[PDB]
Order: sequence, then C-alpha cells, then structure tokens
Amino acid sequence: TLSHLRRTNTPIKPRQLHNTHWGLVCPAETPEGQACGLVKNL
Amino acid sequence: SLHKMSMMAHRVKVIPYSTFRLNLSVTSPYNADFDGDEMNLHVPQSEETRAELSQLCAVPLQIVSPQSNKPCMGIVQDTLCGIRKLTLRDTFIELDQVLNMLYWVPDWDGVIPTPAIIKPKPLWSGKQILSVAIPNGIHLQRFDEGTTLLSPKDNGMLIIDGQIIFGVVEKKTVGSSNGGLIHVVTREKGPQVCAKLFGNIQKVVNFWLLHNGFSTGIGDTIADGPTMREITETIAEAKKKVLDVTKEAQANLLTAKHGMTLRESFEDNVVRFLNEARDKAGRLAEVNLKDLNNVKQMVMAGSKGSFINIAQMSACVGQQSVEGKRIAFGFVDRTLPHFSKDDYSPESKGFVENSYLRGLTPQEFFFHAMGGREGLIDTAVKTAEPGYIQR
Amino acid sequence: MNAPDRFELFLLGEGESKLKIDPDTKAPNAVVITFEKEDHTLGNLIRAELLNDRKVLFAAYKVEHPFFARFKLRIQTTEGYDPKDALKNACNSIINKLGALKTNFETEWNLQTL
Amino acid sequence: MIVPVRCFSCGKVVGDKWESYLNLLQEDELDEGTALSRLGLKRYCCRRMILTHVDLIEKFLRYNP
Amino acid sequence: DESAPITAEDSWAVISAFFREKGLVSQQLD
Amino acid sequence: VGVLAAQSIGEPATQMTLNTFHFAGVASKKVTSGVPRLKEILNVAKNMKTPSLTVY
Amino acid sequence: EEGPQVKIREASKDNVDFILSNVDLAMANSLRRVMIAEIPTLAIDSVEVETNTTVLADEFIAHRLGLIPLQSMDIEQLEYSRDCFCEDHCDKCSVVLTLQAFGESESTTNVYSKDLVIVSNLMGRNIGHPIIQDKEGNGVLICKLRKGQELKLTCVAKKGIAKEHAKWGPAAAIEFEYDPWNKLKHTDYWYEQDSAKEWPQSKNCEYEDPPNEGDPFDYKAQADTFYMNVESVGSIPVDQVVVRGIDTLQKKVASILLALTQM
Amino acid sequence: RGNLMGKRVDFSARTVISGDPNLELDQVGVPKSIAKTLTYPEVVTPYNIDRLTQLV
Amino acid sequence: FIVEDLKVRKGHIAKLMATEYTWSSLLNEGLVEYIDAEEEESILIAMQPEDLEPAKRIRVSHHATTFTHCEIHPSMILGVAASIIPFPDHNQSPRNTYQSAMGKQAMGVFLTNYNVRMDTMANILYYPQKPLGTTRAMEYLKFRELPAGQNAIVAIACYSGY
Amino acid sequence: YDRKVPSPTGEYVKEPEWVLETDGVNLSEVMTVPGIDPTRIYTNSFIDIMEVLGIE
Amino acid sequence: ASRHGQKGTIGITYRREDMPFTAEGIVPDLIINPHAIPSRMTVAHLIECLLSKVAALSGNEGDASPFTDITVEGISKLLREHGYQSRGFEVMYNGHTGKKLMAQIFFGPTYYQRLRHMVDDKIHARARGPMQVLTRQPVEGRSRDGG
Amino acid sequence: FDMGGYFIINGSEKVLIAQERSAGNIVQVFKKAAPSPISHVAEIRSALE
Amino acid sequence: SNTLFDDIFQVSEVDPGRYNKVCRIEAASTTQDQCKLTLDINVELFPVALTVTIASSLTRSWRPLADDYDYVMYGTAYKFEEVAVYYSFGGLLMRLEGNYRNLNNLKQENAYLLIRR
DNA sequence: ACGTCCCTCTCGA
RNA sequence: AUCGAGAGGG
Ligand SMILES: Nc1ncnc2c1ncn2[C@@H]1O[C@H](COP(=O)(O)OP(=O)(O)OP(=O)(O)O)[C@@H](O)[C@H]1O
Ligand SMILES: [Mn+2]
Ligand SMILES: [Mn+2]
Ligand SMILES: [Mn+2]
Ligand SMILES: [Zn+2]
Ligand SMILES: [Zn+2]
Repeated sequence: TLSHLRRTNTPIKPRQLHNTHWGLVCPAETPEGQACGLVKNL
Repeated sequence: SLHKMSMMAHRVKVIPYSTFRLNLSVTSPYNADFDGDEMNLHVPQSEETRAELSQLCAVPLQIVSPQSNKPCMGIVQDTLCGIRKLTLRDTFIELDQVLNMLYWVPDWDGVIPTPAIIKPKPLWSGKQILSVAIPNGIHLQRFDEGTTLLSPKDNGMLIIDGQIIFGVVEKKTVGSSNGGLIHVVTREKGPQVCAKLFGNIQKVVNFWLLHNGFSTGIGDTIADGPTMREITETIAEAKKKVLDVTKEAQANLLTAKHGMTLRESFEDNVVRFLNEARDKAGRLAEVNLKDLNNVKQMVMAGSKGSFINIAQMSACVGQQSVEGKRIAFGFVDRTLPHFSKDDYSPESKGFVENSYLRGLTPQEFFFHAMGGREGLIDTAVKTAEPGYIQR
Repeated sequence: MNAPDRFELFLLGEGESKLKIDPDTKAPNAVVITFEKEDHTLGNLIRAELLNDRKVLFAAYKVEHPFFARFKLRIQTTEGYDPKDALKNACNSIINKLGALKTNFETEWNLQTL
Repeated sequence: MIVPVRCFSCGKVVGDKWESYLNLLQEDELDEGTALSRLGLKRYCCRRMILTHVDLIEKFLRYNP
Repeated sequence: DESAPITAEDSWAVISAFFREKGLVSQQLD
Repeated sequence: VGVLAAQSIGEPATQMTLNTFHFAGVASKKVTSGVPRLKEILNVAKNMKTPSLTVY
Repeated sequence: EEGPQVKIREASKDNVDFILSNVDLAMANSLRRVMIAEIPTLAIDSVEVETNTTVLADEFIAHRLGLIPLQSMDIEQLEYSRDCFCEDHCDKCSVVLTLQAFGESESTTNVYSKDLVIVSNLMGRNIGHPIIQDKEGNGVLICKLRKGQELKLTCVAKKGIAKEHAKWGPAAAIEFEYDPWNKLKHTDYWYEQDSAKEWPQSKNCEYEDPPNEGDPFDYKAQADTFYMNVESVGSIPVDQVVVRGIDTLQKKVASILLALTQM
Repeated sequence: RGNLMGKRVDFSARTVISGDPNLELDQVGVPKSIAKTLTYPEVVTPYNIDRLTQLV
Repeated sequence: FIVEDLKVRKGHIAKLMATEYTWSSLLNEGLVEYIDAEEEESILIAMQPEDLEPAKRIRVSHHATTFTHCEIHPSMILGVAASIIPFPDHNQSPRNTYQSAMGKQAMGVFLTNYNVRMDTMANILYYPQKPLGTTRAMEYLKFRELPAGQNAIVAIACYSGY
Repeated sequence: YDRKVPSPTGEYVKEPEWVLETDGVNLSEVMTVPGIDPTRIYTNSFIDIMEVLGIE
Repeated sequence: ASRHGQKGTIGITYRREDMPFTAEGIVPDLIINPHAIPSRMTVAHLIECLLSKVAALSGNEGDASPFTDITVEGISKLLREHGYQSRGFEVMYNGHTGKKLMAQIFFGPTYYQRLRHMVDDKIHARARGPMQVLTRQPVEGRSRDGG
Repeated sequence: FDMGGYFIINGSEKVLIAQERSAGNIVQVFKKAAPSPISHVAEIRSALE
Repeated sequence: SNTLFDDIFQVSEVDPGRYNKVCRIEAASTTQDQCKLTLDINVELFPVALTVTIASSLTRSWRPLADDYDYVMYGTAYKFEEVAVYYSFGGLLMRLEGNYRNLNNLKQENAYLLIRR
C-alpha cells in the first residue's frame, strides 16, 4: 500500500537507472512491464 | 508459440488436482516451467483430425527439429544432474537396491545381468545398471581431449550393443546434442522407441538420486582457502595494469592506436584489463572446488549453471556496463556525489570488485543496478522487436 | 477442487481386492502382486524380508506414482518352491520379529519409572 | 491472529505454552532464546513457531463492538 | 559527553527520528 | 516449407533477446549489431548504420 | 531371549528412548513410519456453530478445534463412525462436546481446552478428554473475547488416523539415527579441508566406538542397532504410541495373509 | 487479423502446468474437471455401442 | 549530514532518545540539510562517516578529505517495498527488481480493521509471522507488526523430482 | 587474421594476411584500385553488392 | 515465492512420514530444487536461511539489513557452536527407506510468502458455450465462461 | 496502522500519482539531427506556474 | 571354459585422481618379463602397494565355487590391439600387452578376472 | 507505415 | 452486456 502511495507516473534513455537517480527513486524497484522504469517508486 | 515444436499433440491421462502435468523433457521445446505458467489444450472433434494430430503433430514425431536439424528435447535437471553422479566408476550399487532399479524399467527383460564385482563384495556400477534401459542394439563412439581406448578421466563415451563400455553420461552424451544418444536412438530405432527411452531413463535415474540425494548451500560457493587469498592479488595486480595506463595516458605518452582516439584507446585497453581481470580471477576458484562440490557437479553435468555464474558468485562480479561502454558522468564529469570530479577510476566507473558471497557496497550495488535495468529493458521493452520481424 | 479424498489413502474402493496376483509374463516362476491402498511402510519391508528367503531370486517394488496408493511387488524363486509361499513366510517372519519388539519394549518399559 | 495449535513442522502441542511464554520473558525478565529453550523447545522448528508470531488478535478486540 | 563522534547505530536513531516528524507519506499529505 | 522457414529464423531471434536479463548487461544481448542488424536486412533501406568494405 | 531385542535409554512423561538391537532398517523405518500417522486416535471432526461474535472466523476456530488433543487411551472401544451402523453418528462411534463462552469479563477473557465439556454418553471408557500438559493447567488458548463476545458451537469427535489428517496425529517428532561414526559409509560427507573436525560427533557416538583408522573398510558391514527417541503430544501415552506402533504393523502385515488365503 | 486469421475456439482449456517424473513423454496429465466438461463427438458403431451405453 | 573540523555527535545522539520515553532539532541546529538533485552537483559526501576518515567485505577507500557532507546510512536509497529484501547486497540486480514487485503480489494482514472494513476482494493469512530475517528498514515500514509470510522451515534438495 | 590455404605438400595450412577494413562504401571504384584483389573485396552493403556485381 | 524473486508453484504434496528428516526428527516444510540458484545467484536466499537458522536457536531477531560488516563466516561462526553443521548442512535420512543420504542437506528456516495465484482460481474449460453476438464466436474469459 | 494520503470518492480509495516533468522556465541546448539545417537549439520552457 | 591365462605381476604405480573409491593400477610382470598391464581395480575391497587369471566359468540369468581367489570381477572385451587387449567392467577398463596368448585369450564379453595376495 | 503471442483480475458512461 | 482507461500474470 505504501509502495502505491510513492509512485511516480513519468509520462511519455529515460527508462534507464540514471546517475542523478541516486537516493530518490529506487535502484531496482520498478515494473517488468511495458513501462519498465517509467513509473519510479520513490 | 512461434514454432511447430510448441504445439505438439499428446495422449491424455486423466488425473487429480487442477494442474496440467507434463514430462520434464518436453519442457524445452515449449520453454515452459513450473512456477506460474498456464498452458492451452485443444481436442479434435472428429477422427481424421485426430489422425492428423496423431500421425503428424505427435510428441515423439517431433523429437528432432528441422529448424536446427538436431534433437529438440533431452534429459534435464535432476535426471541429468545426477546421471553423471551415477555414471561414475566411483559410483556403486549393492544387491538390494539394484532389483528396485531393474523393476522400474517398464520394458525390462527380467534378466539380472552379470554384476561387475563378484564375491569379495558383489557390486554393480552405474554405467552397468544404466545400460539395461539403453536398447540392446546401439553403438556409439564419442572422443574429446584426453580420450584413449583406456580413457583415464572417464572421458568421451563408447557404448556397443546398448551397454556402456566407458565414459560419463552428461549434457553431451544424453542431452539434446547432435552426436547424441537421443539423436542416435530416434534415428535407427524409431520415434517412439526413443520415447520410451526418455521414460526408461527418467524413471531409473530419478530413483537412484533420491537415495544418493543431492542439494546445494553457500558451502558450495565459499573457497576462502588460500584460493581466495590469491584471488585478492589479481584484483590488485590488475589495478596496476590499469594504474600504469592511468597517469601515463594523462602524460600524452599514450600511443594513439591506429584509428580510435586517445580517449577511446584508454577505455578499450583498460576494459581488456578489467574483463580479463574479472574472468581470470574466478577461474582461480574453478579448481579450488573439489569434484565433490555440488554446483561444480551441477555444471559438470551441464544440468544448470555456466562458468560466469561462479566468478560472479565467488571471485568478483566484474565491470557493469550501461549502453555498452562503462558507466557515465550524468553528473559534472563524474559518476557519484561521493567521488572525485573528472575521474576515470574503475572503483567508480563500475568495477564491482566484491563478490556476491562478500557483498557489494552501496556504490558497487548501485552500478550493478543500472546495468541490469537496460537488461530488464531488453526483455520487456525490445522483446517486440523480433516479434514484429516474425510476423 | 480437483482434490481427491484423503480417505482413499487406505479405505479400499468398490470391489478392489486388496492383493492382486499376475504372473511375470516373460520371467519364469515369477509374480507381480499389486498391493492396493498401502505404502512404503509395508512394501519396503515385505520385500526386504523376502531378501532373506533361501530359494527366492528377485524381490523388489515400485510405486507407479505418488498420487496413488498401489504398489507392485515382483518375486521369483527356485523351480518348484512357490512364490506365493515365499511371501507367506516372509510375512510371518515379520510379525514374529515384531512380536518380540512388542514385548521386548514392554519388558524394558516395565522397568525404569518417571 | 492468535497462537496456532502445536507446530507446523512436527505438530507438537504448542498452542498451550503461549501465555506461559509471555511471563517468562516479561515477569521473570529473561532472554528470548532462553524463554523458549526453557519451555521445552530444542527443535528450531517449534522455536520458530513462537518467536515469529504476531498476536494481531489484540488489535482486533480493541474495536467498537 | 557531546565531544564523542558518531557511529553506525548512531545514525539509525537519526533516521528513526526522521519519520517520527514526517512519517511515510510525507510529500502526499504535505 | 515457407511458414516453416520463418519460425526457424524468427524463433531464435526473439529468445536472442528474451533472455539477456539472466546476467547483468555484458554484451551481444539484444541491443548490439544484432536483432537490429536484422531489422536492417529485411527492410533493406539505404541508410546502413555501419557500412564497411573489407578489401583484400 | 527372542529376536529383535531392545534396551530403553530413558523414559519420561512425553518421550521414550531406546536402541533396537537386531532389528532390520527396513523395519525400524517402517515402524517409525506407521508410528507417525497410522495409529488411531480421536479428535474433533465436525463442528456446528450457533453463535460466534469473535474476531476469528467460524471455520477459523473450526480448524483450531480439530487440532486439540483428545484422550485416546482406550480407543479401540470406539469404532470408526464410517464403519458403524447408525444413520451418521452415535455414542458407539463418537464423543460429543460443547463449548459455551461469553465475554462477561470486562478485562480480556480467554477460552481454553479446559473450557470444553462432554455432553454424550461416555459408556465408561477413557475417551474424549482434552489433555492438559499445561503448568497453569488452563489448557490451550483457543480464542479471546471482549466483554460481549459469545461462542456457541458443538463438536462431534470421531476416530481418525493421521493418514487422513494431521489432527489424528498421535505422534509428534520422532528422533532417528544409526551408525554414528559413518562406519557403513551410508553417506558421503562434505568438507572444505577436513571432514572430521568439521562435521560434529552426534550425541550418540559414545555408545558405538571410533574405527581405528589404520584398519580397512569391512564390505560385510550391515545395518543393525538403531538410536530412536519417540514423543507423543499426550493423546496416547508414549508406551502405547510405540507399542501400538508395533501392534498396527502386525495387523497391517496380518491382513495380507487374511486376503492372501481368500483367493 | 482478429476474427478470421484468428478466432477463439470451443473445446479449449487452461491451467497451471506442473511436471511429472512418473509420466511418459507423449501424454499430458489433464485434470478430471476438464475431462468432465471436455466432450467429443463419437459415432455409434457396433465396435463400441456396448461401451457408449455404459457411459450414457 | 554536514562535515567540518561531521557536526552531529553522541551528544546529539542522546539529544532526542528520551523522545519515546525532533527532526527540526537537527535541521535548525544546522546539523543537516536538504540537497535537491541540482545542488547535488556541488558537493562531496563520504558514504560512511567512520569508514572514510584517516576477511570481511573488501571496502571502498576515502582519499581527498574535501568532504562537504556524509551519507546517513546507504540503505536509504532502497524503495518503499524492496526495503524488505534480506541482504540485496548479495543478490543479482534483476532479482531484487522482482522480489520488489513480488512482495506486492502477496498475502497477509493488510490492515487490522479487516473485519468491519468490507471492500471488494481481499486476502488475509491464517497465521502471520514476523520474518526471522529482518532489515533495520523494516522497523520504519511497520512490517513485523503486519507480516506477509511465514518462516517456512525449508530444505533444498532433489527428491521425487516433483 | 588467419586464413587457411593449401601448403603445396597437399594439406591445408595457417598462412595469414592483411586486409584493409573500411568505414565507408564506394566499391564502384575501390574495385579498380591496383594491388588489391578485386576478385575478393567484400562489403556488408548487400545492396551495393547487388548493384555492382549482380543480383545473383 | 521467497524474498529473492524465487518463485514456483506446488508440484506435489507429501507427509512427514514420507519426507526426508534430520536426526532430531525435523521435516522440511517445503522443498526447492538446487537447479534454481546457479542461474540467478541469489546468495542471500542462502544466507537468509543460514542466518535465520541462528535466529531460530538463538531467540534473537536476525539482521538482514544490507550494508553491514556481518560476514557470512560471521554467521556460521555461531551456527557451529549452537550444535549443527557450521555451513548449515545436516545428514539426512531418506523418508521412504530409513537409509541415510550420501549427500547431506542444507537446512534452515527461510521466510517464504503466499502469492495471489491459486490454480483453482486459474483453471477453466469450455466445449461449446456462450456466444458473442456480432462475431458469433466464443466469448472472452473465465468470468463469462468462454473459449 | 493506517497512514492516510488517499481520497475516498464514491467509496473506493483512489490515489494520485506523481506526474513528473522537465521543470519549466529553464534553458538548455541540444545538437539536433545530423540532416537538419540546424546545428544546436536554445529552449526555454516559458510558463509562469 | 578353462583357465585362459596365468601371469604374475606387482605394484608399479597407484592412482585415484579425484577418485577415492577406485584406483587404476600400472604393473608389468615378473614371471614373463616382457609385458605391461593396466587395471582399473576397486580398492574398497582389495588395495595394493601378485597373480592374475581370466577364465570363463568355475547368457542366462544370475543367482546370488570359483572363489579361491580374493578380488573377483567380470567385464567385457571391446577392442584388441597388436604388436595389447582391452576389457571393460561396466566402466572399469583394463589393458595388458603380449604376443603369446593368441591361443587362450579370445574376443568375447567373457571375463572373470581374478587376483590374490 | 505499422509497431511480439496469450491469460487473470478491477472500474467509469 | 458494449466501447474507453487502469494494475498484474507467464
Ligand atoms: N513479455 C513476454 N513476452 C513473451 N513471452 C514472455 C514474456 N514474459 C515471459 N514470457 C514467457 O515466459 C517464459 C519465461 O518467463 P519467466 O519470467 O517465467 O522466465 P524465468 O527464467 O522463470 O524467470 P526467472 O528469470 O526469474 O527465473 C518464456 O516461455 C517466455 O516466452
Ligand atoms: Mn521474469
Ligand atoms: Mn521460471
Ligand atoms: Mn515461467
Ligand atoms: Zn515443531
Ligand atoms: Zn455409530
């Protein structure tokens, strides 16, 4: 339930885990679906 | 479902519990497994169609794939992982247990064969017992490095008139290979002859295993002997082989190689110093593990596991690769708000020196992450690239 | 849902003779009893006792599957001397051996007391 | 969701020894792995049964009716 | 005594406080 | 033998890239002169992205 | 003396300890094995509910009652409901029980195994009693009620063998070992540098002896002498759970003969 | 691409699939509840009539 | 954190531990700071205070003590869910990305008013069990107080090949 | 790069050789340069090879 | 699943008497196949279990939090002195036979979790049945019971 | 144990999810496609929010 | 049928090789000193650091006395060489070299190797 | 210009 | 029922 309350729909590379992303999004908590690492889990 | 081998016909066998149940060795051609996978089932409403599905789309009929003109099915996991446990000449069976094996073979000739020790300890051998499932009428000859007519390592494979002469069974002899026991038998003896062999072997092999048993623990990935003591220097001496080219490249002395820039020559010559670093660091463990390791014994059969998996587990993970080249400077000419600026080190361009056994640091941990994502992007995102190609 | 009933793990169904003998079609002087509603408790031990019998050759048993409770036992003996007769003995040896435990524990039990 | 009767692993009567475990660690104030060990649990299967139990029943009762 | 530095488990107590003031759905109340 | 060819060439390609997340990046998974190099071939197109005479 | 001779090690309220000398492994196993699930005992089977305001569902508590241990000493005097003659059950085949509990206490109020009560004919046989091993004697905490929660259900308690369901589990854990110094080589070890000093001597190696390394392996080494320790929740005493282990087996083999000589 | 070059089909099934060492290559362990609802036209022929009348 | 010559210290450790017996304690004391991703450019942080100053995990070094700040605990990069992995610092990065959105497809005690709340569909477990394997992060995600699984005694090995 | 060719004795041997790998493609007249092997030169552009040397 | 992307359904169900055991008479609750760890390298699955077998005997909560100098050998240091094998292995006895297993087995209490996929929720069959109205073909899904 | 955050609209607890965006009223420049007549470009996202 | 060989050898070399259940063994003779013999021999039953025979008695099934020797076995011949003969014991291989026993030895699956001392 | 195959849920005019 | 949007399962 938490993990739904901290979800960031990033509308539509941008899918990759970026260097800036340290300490904000999760390293490896994103969906193996047709929007992988598009929605990022704070 | 993108090929014939993934829409084979079967015989029914009505059973309990809500789950379709299928033979372990028809996994592959479907690429299916037992952790959440549904499967379809149809049923012809006629006779001719049944014939069409029986005399064309049968499971034994497709035992050898046209696509790659080799057998597309074969022994796997538990069976394969321990069929080499059994085809050791270290591997012996005693009086009682043997019959239990014999019986299980549904096409047994009911003749107890001439044991291989007689009196000072009546005893049978795996390659001996096994052969009763191998259809008395088969000849096979396979040689590899070191394989003599008196093969010392138990290498290759010779079996004449359907009995093991010498050699160990494994992915090569039994598995789905080209010069393979399945490819032999399906050819000269008949689709369905082979078939039963799957059974004859699965049944008799499995039995032996649950009585010898076979597991796996972290103990099968700790080689902290002097081995890890010497794997610690190759992780060191190979920083020197990249510490040299360090200030040497920033003294311009770096020989601009034919073509590539000076910059690009520094990467492409250091990654050859890190890759060969990761590699030739776990292949220092692949010999510390005695032949009585399991994951050894699991890749030594070819049941599961490849080399890379060992060095990533025991020696050192290795250099983690976004977009092909090492990590990036999404910051100011640097990689992590914990690291020097304008810095080209390995200890922060993605070389995870620590192993899985040991435990990454948050740095190492992070870069692993970035690497597999594009990996995870390759599988869910760009998996439709060739799905389009195919239509 | 497609769950079978647990009580079928023992209580024999409609007209299902507990033991069932057929003759080993190609091995001479040999039998295949299909013990129903039983398991390794029995099997392993009937068999293993058989593996003492003088004039008995083969003695071993399989479970054609773990969904079901049936298991086949196959036995072959010397010319003349009867397979059935072999199971026979092997069974008594068992219960006679068991009997001695029955009382040998109770003797020992009927000693110390806490 | 309350203490379950005996142990998943070998099925040994452990429903009972719950309330008796509480005071052992509280009233007598002692070590967890000494409170279970001194309630007659040496198999870490039973031991795992008590030590990892959350008694959410209590939050339940606390509701209006 | 206030002149002694900071260890690992020291920083846990910090984090502990972090949520006590803000919790886990901060951003979303706020 | 037609719709047979297609699956024999197409099959591999899909699992030349439905199975790169097994390791952790490495190389020729499904984004390196491969599955896309094929993307070229079938479509033809002139704008080849790595042309190269190899002259003896 | 006889044959398979034995010698207790210890004996107690809940456990019993013994070496079965001159016994065949296939036996000590098959005995072990029937001890687990094939000895009869009693345990609640059906349960109808009249009033349950508790937090735990009806069938929640349902499953919980089936697992309460019942007295089973004299149990062969009860015959399997299924194999008896009465349109469903009776007193010949089943003990009946009933549980009233109401949250009168303004504190938090407990129901136990003690709180159960038998409302059928005992017919003078030791049956149906919910063992209490409890120190406080207060039984097994079944449920919890806030001042106003009620529970009215009643429990038909029939005879079952664990083969059908664990609850009819007379047994618990059954200790099993043999041949401590792996003298029969029945198990390849696992060591990094030394096998020996890494695999610890089990607490039994002192009743067998070390092997005098210098000497070789004997290929006539047979399985004999087994170190076991059995334990019962209490539904049945621990002598009966071992001996009606033996007993059941005899009967098992027995009915072989029985249907043998029918054909 | 939806209602001709492909459609849906009566007489079809589905479920979790598990695997079986005690089974043969060419057969598939279908549960009852599918076999109770999975029919199959069959004609009345003297070679089976003495069977169909026991299934009916 | 913040570095000079690291501000907060065993004084300010205890400085609040009576609490359960202040975040705004550590920020207005100038002991801590809120650095967006842009201001992350202009700063240096040592991963672990103690580690970077002068046969276990072979550890990173320190180097040029130009350190503006220090990282609180590295473990906080983790996500809302993944935070529950037992030792992800020993697992392949794509697995962790699965356990992540797999504990989101589970069973367990989703609230405690489950009985008088009535919503469409919902699972609850029969005997929830706090994991024998706990990460410091759990404490804050109120896990052990509403677990999701049960400490299954488990053994890995081949048997029936089922 | 090594290239197998027959050592007169009869067998095949391991006599290497050099080759100039390009990063562009106009064979149309890198065909005709002297001192190469026009009868061997190869370019990935299967579309140029089509125009220069024939469909077949 | 366990907490390591380690899934799988249920293949078959067996009973304490039939299943392997340790000498103290403990039975595996569950049984995973070694053939699902080399491919993935989930080593914390391994250690979670090894730590939690201490957590068990110890009575004290086992720490899985990550960036911790808690060595593997760190754990097995204790594991040995509690009694059992230093590396978690234990001599196992074939359920069916009483015989021991020439291979010892790694054994501890790994935390697992029910997931929201039940076979009985998933199964489905159809042979003739409900029929769409514009296409006249079968209908979509277990819900509407179709093809 | 409930921690809030959510609206309750005709009964069902709906949530709102962060919609990210490249901040506005900022400047950047990105070389553009090889065959464009433009070598770089200057973009300011002009919007007073 | 009869004893189809009798030469006497002893210990030339001893080897396991990540083995420990069996050891192959190198040895040349001493009563006819112009031959070598290499035998995969189980060491659980009979170790070494000493005669030998072949025979074929003292198809058809098998029953639970030639037992005058000590270590015994039964293999099969599969290929013979010349100047050498190769037997297989369902995995255990064995080679000996000579030119004499053309009359006794013959290429069969027959074989009851023996030893003693 | 089309943009991998199938499957299970849940919800607003 | 129909179209539209949404999360998961291989
Ligand atoms: N996006 C997808 N498209 C097509 N097929 C898929 C897709 N995802 C999974 N599959 C199918 O599922 C199977 C493999 O997926 P799955 O994740 O089960 O693999 P896996 O190896 O078990 O997972 P793990 O990789 O964690 O072990 C293949 O048969 C594959 O075709
Ligand atoms: Mn996957
Ligand atoms: Mn899988
Ligand atoms: Mn799968
Ligand atoms: Zn227990
Ligand atoms: Zn009655």
